[PDB]
Amino acid sequence: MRVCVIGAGLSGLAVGHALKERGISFVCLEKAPDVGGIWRQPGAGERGPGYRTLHLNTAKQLTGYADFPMPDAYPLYPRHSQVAAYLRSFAEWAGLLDHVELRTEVVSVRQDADGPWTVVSRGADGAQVSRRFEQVVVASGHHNEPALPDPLPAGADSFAGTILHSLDYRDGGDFAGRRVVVVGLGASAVDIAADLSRHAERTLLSVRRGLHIVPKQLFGMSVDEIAEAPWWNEMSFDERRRWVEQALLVARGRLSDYGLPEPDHPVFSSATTLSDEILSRIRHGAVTPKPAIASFDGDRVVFTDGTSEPADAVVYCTGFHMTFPFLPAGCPMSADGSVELYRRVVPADRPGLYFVGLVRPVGAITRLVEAQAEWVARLVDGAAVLPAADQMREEIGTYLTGIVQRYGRTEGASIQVDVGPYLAEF
Amino acid sequence: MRVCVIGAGLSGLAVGHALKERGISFVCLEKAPDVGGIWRQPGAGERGPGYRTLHLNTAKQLTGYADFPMPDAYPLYPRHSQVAAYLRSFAEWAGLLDHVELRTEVVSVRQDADGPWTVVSRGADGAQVSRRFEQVVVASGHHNEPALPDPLPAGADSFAGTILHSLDYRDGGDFAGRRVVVVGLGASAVDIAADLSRHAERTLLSVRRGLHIVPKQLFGMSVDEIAEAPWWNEMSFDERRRWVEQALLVARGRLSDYGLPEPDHPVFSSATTLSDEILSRIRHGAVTPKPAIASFDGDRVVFTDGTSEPADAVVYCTGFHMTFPFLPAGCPMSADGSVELYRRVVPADRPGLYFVGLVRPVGAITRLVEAQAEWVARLVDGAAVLPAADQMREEIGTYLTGIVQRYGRTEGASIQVDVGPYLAEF
Ligand SMILES: Cc1cc2nc3c(=O)[nH]c(=O)nc-3n(C[C@H](O)[C@H](O)[C@H](O)COP(=O)(O)OP(=O)(O)OC[C@H]3O[C@@H](n4cnc5c(N)ncnc54)[C@H](O)[C@@H]3O)c2cc1C
Ligand SMILES: Cc1cc2nc3c(=O)[nH]c(=O)nc-3n(C[C@H](O)[C@H](O)[C@H](O)COP(=O)(O)OP(=O)(O)OC[C@H]3O[C@@H](n4cnc5c(N)ncnc54)[C@H](O)[C@@H]3O)c2cc1C
Repeated sequence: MRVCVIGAGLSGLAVGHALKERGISFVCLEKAPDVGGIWRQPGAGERGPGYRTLHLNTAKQLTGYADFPMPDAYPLYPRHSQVAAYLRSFAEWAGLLDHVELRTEVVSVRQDADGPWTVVSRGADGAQVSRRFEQVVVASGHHNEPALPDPLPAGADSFAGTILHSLDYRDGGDFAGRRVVVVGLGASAVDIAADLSRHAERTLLSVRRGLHIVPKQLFGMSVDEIAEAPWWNEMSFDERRRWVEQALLVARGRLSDYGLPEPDHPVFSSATTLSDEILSRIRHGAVTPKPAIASFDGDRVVFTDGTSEPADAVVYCTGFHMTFPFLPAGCPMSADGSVELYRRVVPADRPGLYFVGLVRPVGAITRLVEAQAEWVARLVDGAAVLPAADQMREEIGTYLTGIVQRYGRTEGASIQVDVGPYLAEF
Repeated sequence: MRVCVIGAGLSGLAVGHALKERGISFVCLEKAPDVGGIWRQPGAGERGPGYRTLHLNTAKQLTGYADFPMPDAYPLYPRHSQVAAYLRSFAEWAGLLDHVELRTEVVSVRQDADGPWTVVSRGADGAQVSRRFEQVVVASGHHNEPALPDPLPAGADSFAGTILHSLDYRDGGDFAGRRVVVVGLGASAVDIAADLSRHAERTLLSVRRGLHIVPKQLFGMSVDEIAEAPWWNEMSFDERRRWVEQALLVARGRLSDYGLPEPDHPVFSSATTLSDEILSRIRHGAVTPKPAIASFDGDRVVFTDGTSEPADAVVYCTGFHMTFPFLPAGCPMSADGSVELYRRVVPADRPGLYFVGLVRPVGAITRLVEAQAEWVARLVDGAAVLPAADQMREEIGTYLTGIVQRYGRTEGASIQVDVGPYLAEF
C-alpha cells in the first residue's frame, strides 16, 4: 500500500530492505521471472546487457550489501551467476519475496491530484491491474534501451551478415568459426572481443575514439580498493593522476603501441575501461584493432583507413539509453538532457516520487543505493524532510554546473558522482 | 652423404640451411610427417609438448630466423599454427626439402672404427635401412620424454578418473564441464590451467614449490626485448633484479596475495613463468590455487592442507626428460647428469658428432642455434678446428662450475646459457 517499488534488481532489493526495516509497507514489482536485475539474465539466456563471460569488475566486498557479505568462497570478481545467486539469497534472508510481484511489468505511473500515484501493471496473463499507492520508488535501472550509432555506416542495408547490439549478444560460441567486428571500447566492447577471441576465427575491434584501458588491478589491489585507501585519498587530484599515469606505463606501456588510438583526455577525465585481457589478446593476434567502419560491402566491412575484412557479424557495443516508458512526462530533465534530481534522487516537483540507482560512480554502486534507500525510507514515513522546490532546484543547478565544468557535455554525465563525497552526506 | 641431420624442427632446419650454404651435402631425417618440430604437432592433433592454445612467449622478430622474417601480419606472439606454417615456408625457401626424409625415424647411431657413423633408420613401412655418413648432427630436441612426479601420491591406482601428463593434453574442450587439477607452475601448467579455466567447470592449480610469475610484457616491451635493450645491459645484475622486483610489484602485487606460494629465491635465480592470464584467472575464481596433492580418494583429490575436491582428471605439467634413445651410450654427461659438451655443442671424445639446440637460454633459442649451425658447418668442412680433448674438457669443467655456483644443482641446469655472452663468441 504505502510504497510501490519498480524493479527488484540490486537497487530495488535495497529499497525493499530499507522500507522493511522501518515497518513501511510496500510491494515491489518486477518484470522478470526472478530478482537480480541484469545479473540473472545471462544464465537464463535472456537478452540483456550482460553476457555469459561477464564478471564483476569491482571487488566483492565493496559490491555486496554491507550487512550481507557474499560467500567467503567467492573470488574477488564473481561471475554473473554467482552475483545473481547472491542477490536472490539476500532477498530470501531479508524476507522480501512476499512483497515481490514477479512477472509483473509496470505499464504506467501517474500522479493523482490528491497526492497518491495510480500505477497500472500487467501480469503474466497480460491482464492489467490499476492500483493506487502512496509513494513510488523507481529502481528500474538505466541500461534499458540499446543505443546504436546515429548513422549506421553506408551500405548496412545490403550487408550479407548480421548486425547486432551487445544486448543481443550472449556467448560467442554462437560465433564459432566466424569472423566478427566489435564496435566500441567500453566495458562491453573489450569483454565481448576478448570472449570472441577464443571462439571466432577472426575478431576485429573497431575503435574511433580512444579510451584509457586500465587493468582491473594495480599493485595487486583493485582499482576500487585503491580509491578507498587512505594514502590515495591523501594525494592531490594531480598527484593521483600522476601516480596512475606512471603505474599504467609500467603495467602495460602506451596505448598507441597496441594499435589503439590515444585518448584526447587524461586518465581520470572521461570513462576508463577495465580489462585484464584486451591488450594481451591484441599482442597474441587474437584481436585485431581497427579504426571506424566506413561502409558495408556485402560480406565485407570497409574501415576509414581503406582496409577491409570479410565479416559474418558486427556487434555494436555502443551502450544504452536511459528511458522510463512508464513515466508519461519522463524522468525530470533540464532540456539539455541533464537529469534534474535533488541529491540525485528526488524530483523537485513531484512529491512522493523517488529514483534510486540512477547514479554513476567510480566503482560499485552498492553503498550509494544503500544510503539512498535508507534516506528514501525516512522521507517516506516523515522522519526526514526536503527543501522547498526552489532550494532543491538550487542544489540541482549547482551540481550540473560542476558537471559541465568537469566532464563538459557528453552523455550520461548528469548522473556521475564521486562515491566518497556523495556517501559523506548520508 | 657427408652429414646426417637428426630432426627437422627449428634446430635441424637451421643446420640444413647452414650446411646448404657451404655446399655440404646432407640429408635430414625426421620422424614426423612434416617439418617444424613441436610447433606443428598441435594442429595435427599429435601428442606432444604443445597444446592448441600455445603461443610464442617470445617476440616474433627475435624468434624468427634472422635472414627470414615472419610475415608482417603476424602478431608479436604468433599461434603454434602460424609458427609451424612459418617454419615450413622457410624450408621451402631455403630449398631444404629435397634433403629431408620425412616419416623416417632414426633407430641407432654408432661410431665406426674408421671414423664415419653408421645410422640405421626406419621408414613408413617399418623397413630398416643402414647408411654410413661422414658426420652426424643431433637436432632431436630435448622435450621428448614426459617426466611425471617420482612418487605419484598415494591412491593413484584406485583413482576414479584419468591421470595424464601435459604431453597427452591437447585442448580442454576435451574436459568441458569437468573438474580438473593441474599440477605444476611452469609454462605448460599456467597455460593449460588458463585454457581449462574456460572450459571446465572447475580448475584447480596444485602448486608445491613457488615460481616467480611474470607478465609477458613490462612497460609495453616483451621481457626478451627488454634484455636486449641497451639500458638494461648497462644496469648491474642487482640493478636489474631491483628494477624487476619493483616493476612486478606495480604490475601485479605479490604472489602470496594470489594464494600462491612465494618462491624461495629471487626473481632471476631459477626459472620465471611467463603468463598474461593466470593471476587474473585466479582473481575471477576461474582457477583455484592449491598446495600439493596428498592422495587420491576415488573421485576425489586430497591436498596436503586437508582440503579435498572431486576431480575427473589430473594433468601433470611436470616437464620432460632429455633423452637420446638412438645413442647407445647416451649424450655425454658427467655422472651428476651434467651435460658434457664443448661450447654446449661438441663432445670431447666423439669426432664428427654435434648437438644443436641443447641450450636453454632466456628467450628465443633461434639466434643461438643459428650461430651453432654456422659454426658446425665450418667444423664439418674443415674451415674451423677444435681444441684437443683435454682442453675441451677444460672448458666443460669451467662451464659446469659456473653453473653449480649459479643455479646449484637442479634439473636441466647444465644446458643453461645467457644468450648475450654466448652469442658473443660466435
Ligand atoms: C554490463 C554491465 C556490467 C556491470 N558491471 C558491474 C560491475 O562489475 N560492478 C558493479 O559494481 N556494477 C556493475 N554494473 C552496474 C550495476 O551493478 C548494475 O547497473 C546494477 O545491476 C544496477 O542495479 P539496478 O537494480 O539499479 O538495475 P537493474 O540491474 O537494471 O535492475 C532493474 C530491474 O528493474 C526491472 N524493471 C525495469 N522496468 C520495469 C517495469 N516497467 N516493471 C517492472 N520491473 C521493471 C528490470 O527487469 C530489472 O530487474 C554493471 C552494469 C552493466 C550494464
Ligand atoms: C611447450 C613449449 C613451448 C615453447 N615456447 C617457446 C616460445 O614461446 N618461444 C621460444 O623461443 N621457444 C619456445 N620453446 C622452445 C623452442 O622453440 C622449442 O624447443 C623448439 O621447437 C626447439 O626446436 P628443435 O628443433 O631444437 O626441437 P623440436 O621442436 O623438438 O624438434 C626436434 C625434431 O626432431 C625429431 N626427432 C626426434 N627424434 C627423432 C628420431 N629418432 N628420428 C627422426 N627425427 C627425430 C622430432 O620429431 C622433431 O621434429 C618452447 C618449447 C616448448 C616445449
